[PDB]
Amino acid sequence: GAFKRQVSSFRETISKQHPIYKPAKGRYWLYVSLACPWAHRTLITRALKGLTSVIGCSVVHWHLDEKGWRFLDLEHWHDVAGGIRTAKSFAEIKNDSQRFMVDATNEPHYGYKRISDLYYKSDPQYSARFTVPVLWDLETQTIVNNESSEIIRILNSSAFDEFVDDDHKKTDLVPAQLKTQIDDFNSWVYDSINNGVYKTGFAEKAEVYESEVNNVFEHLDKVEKILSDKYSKLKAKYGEEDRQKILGEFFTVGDQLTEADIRLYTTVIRFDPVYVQHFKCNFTSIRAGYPFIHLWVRNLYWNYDAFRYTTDFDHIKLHYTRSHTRINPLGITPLGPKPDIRPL
Amino acid sequence: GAFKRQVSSFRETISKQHPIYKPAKGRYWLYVSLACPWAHRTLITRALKGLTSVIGCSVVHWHLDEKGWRFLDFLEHWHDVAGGIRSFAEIKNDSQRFMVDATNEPHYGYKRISDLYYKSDPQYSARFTVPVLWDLETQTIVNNESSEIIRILNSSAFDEFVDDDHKKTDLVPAQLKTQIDDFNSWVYDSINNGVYKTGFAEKAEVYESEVNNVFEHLDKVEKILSDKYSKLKAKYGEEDRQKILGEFFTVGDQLTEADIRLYTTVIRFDPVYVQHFKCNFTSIRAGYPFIHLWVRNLYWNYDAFRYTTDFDHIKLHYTRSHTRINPLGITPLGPKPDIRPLLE
Repeated sequence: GAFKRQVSSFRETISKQHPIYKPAKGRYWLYVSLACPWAHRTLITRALKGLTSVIGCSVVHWHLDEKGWRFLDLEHWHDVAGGIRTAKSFAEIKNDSQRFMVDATNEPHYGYKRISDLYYKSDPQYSARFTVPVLWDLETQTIVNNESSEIIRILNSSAFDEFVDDDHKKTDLVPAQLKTQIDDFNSWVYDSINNGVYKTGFAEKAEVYESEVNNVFEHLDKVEKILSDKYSKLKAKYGEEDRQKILGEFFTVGDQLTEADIRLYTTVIRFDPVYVQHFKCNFTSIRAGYPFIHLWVRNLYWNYDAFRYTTDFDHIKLHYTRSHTRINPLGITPLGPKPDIRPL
Repeated sequence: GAFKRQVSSFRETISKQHPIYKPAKGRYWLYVSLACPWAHRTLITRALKGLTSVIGCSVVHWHLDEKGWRFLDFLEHWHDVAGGIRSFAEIKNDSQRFMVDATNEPHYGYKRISDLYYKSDPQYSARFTVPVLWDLETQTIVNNESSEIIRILNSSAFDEFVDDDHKKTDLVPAQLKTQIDDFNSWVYDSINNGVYKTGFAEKAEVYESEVNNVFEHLDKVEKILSDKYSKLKAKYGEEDRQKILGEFFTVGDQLTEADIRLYTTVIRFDPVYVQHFKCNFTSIRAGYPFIHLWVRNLYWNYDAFRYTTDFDHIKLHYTRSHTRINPLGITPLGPKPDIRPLLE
């Protein structure tokens, strides 16, 4: 009765040496959902690496029906969130809602209504799931890569350095000095937290649900310990009153913002708004039960534009509650918790 | 898509002057579910008024199927505060653990509470609800309205059969009667039944109206208790926690029926109503400090409350019986713990 995530099929890279996919401005596109934590990784990374004008973005609807992610039928393409803005209750919003630049964008290059149209163009024999994110090549009309862990490495690589400014080129979310630390952390966070919440919420037998939920909270406890130890050291170094200096080095790995933080964030920012109620990951919440994770996630959300302005809590809450009929059969979106993220 | 609770049909009383239903030991029986907050009112009141050996009790299974509450196929059990009732994945909906999932119906061997209803009135055609206050002599339902059963138990009706300490206990003192009734009225509509109008709503517009109403009224209760705590802190000093708590109640300065009626909802709120009925702006433990102190004082410090509160029956009943809310019948393991200790 367990959930098994399928392996992603499109696994190519972009580099000056690549025979097909070489770096250029105006060539590649990023198709995402704002509700998906995997695709969220790519949006955050695109922003932190200064690539919003280099790689355009479009956004599928938050409602996921049986035919897969769908679209509605320049300032937006090159925006951190593809131009989506949260509207100024959920009950009046139906699953077929058509608020252009609120629920979704269009697909601007071909007018496709379905993300499956891109998959079939790339591989007419494709037979797997039509997932987001998709890194798309406009020249060959193919999917370069649809594995979020690899897309973020492509984005952080030197590939696009000619087309970005001096400050962003220098940002390195996977420094060699921390690479074993990042890769370790990522491995167990993936299995027990990023994917752990899905193995918990999609379980169809309680035995699997219980095993997986225990494993989620056991690993949140590990993260919380790492952060608690780091906070102790920073408080000794700077004094607890100098909160600003403390937060400037308050990260999961090392003393700087890395990929490990990005990958954790996309799960943690969804945890209280969705995963507690909807995936039954409910021993406690981040805000009530995990002070150091809670501080860490609020620092990233409130103080980093790449996190705040790619985080759409309406897409998050509506996607899960409205799409997963075997969890929420009537599609009624809970109004709580309030607020979606507490202030810092 | 709104939930309209039926009016209870059996509304008679027991008294010395009554032509039919006079008080006696060994004559009346109380049939309950430990999951039901309405029936829970009657168990608490039965204990507080010292009536456990006067009025026997039997307990239906926590699983509620389409044919209604059911029994499984002893002196100490019948006269116990909870009828003798002593991970969830291993417990199936057809679980048959005698004295754990349910008791038997010991007078007639009925397998269904509907059997008692049809015995009393062969033309009955509403829902077969708990609690039931049953007369063994006429084989009828005296009263199936929890708000009236607790008045019967509190009345002078059974005073000849209890000790003097219990006889003097009065859960509806005259000086507080009107305030008890007025508090009870809005707590009923907005909290006791408010959580059910919220969780059983099948249209989002009704869900949202009712959930906002629940939290608006919990705010009202919290204000009452905060003001009362402030007065007690002045009367006694914050250090005298035992003297403060000895007067820390919803109406006046003593335990009343108003506390009992609020408690059966509040004790279920974090274990069930937050996740399952989507009453989730916040939780009691995180969001309502004065309600949280009040309910922990009742649970831990009054045996009539603690030893009638069965969190397995509570969690299993709701999550395993409400298929249109929880289609796969998977009981969340959290929140942990069911009720927090009263840490000073």
